Amino acid sequence: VNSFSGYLKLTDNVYIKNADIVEEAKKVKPTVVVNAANVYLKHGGGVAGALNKATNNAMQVESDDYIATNGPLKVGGSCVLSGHNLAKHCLHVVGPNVNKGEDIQLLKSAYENFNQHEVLLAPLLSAGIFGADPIHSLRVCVDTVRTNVYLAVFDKNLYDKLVSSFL
Ligand SMILES: OC[C@H]1CCCCN1c1ncnc2[nH]ccc12
Repeated sequence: VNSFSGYLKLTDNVYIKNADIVEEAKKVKPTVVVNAANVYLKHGGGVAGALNKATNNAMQVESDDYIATNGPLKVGGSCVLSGHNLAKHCLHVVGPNVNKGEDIQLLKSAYENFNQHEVLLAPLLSAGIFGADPIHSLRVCVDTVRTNVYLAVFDKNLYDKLVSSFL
């Protein structure tokens, strides 16, 4: 039993909700919140920009030190950093950005990072400003993640479509 509330159960381990991931994290304080990161961990907009804003830019400061030490992530890769005031940890995961011409096949590799954590709060990878079809992203999530994932979809209209179209 966990403290996630109001989710629709899609499969044995994948749940979904129309919610602002920032407000969800602040309420639940999960062990792991997933960020929709880029390889440079520059958290300018979308999910990443909103989460970073909620940390008062502490996420960005920590991220800049991580990049200065380690260099950029790989598309499809991840790193674990602090969750600051939002969660114990933040798993920064890089899904492909279609608006950069990045291979959509790397979306499965991106979701594989979730399997290293027993329970996560997360957005749909490569959705929103990353330019991929959120319906496709949900399919890859369900077919790749085996651990318990609580998915937050900010747009109410998109949420209804993901549910109604969910096979
Ligand atoms: O709303 C649409 C979804 C899917 C794609 C990208 C942004 N989305 C988000 N989901 C959950 N929390 C969020 N906070 C800020 C953005 C956001």
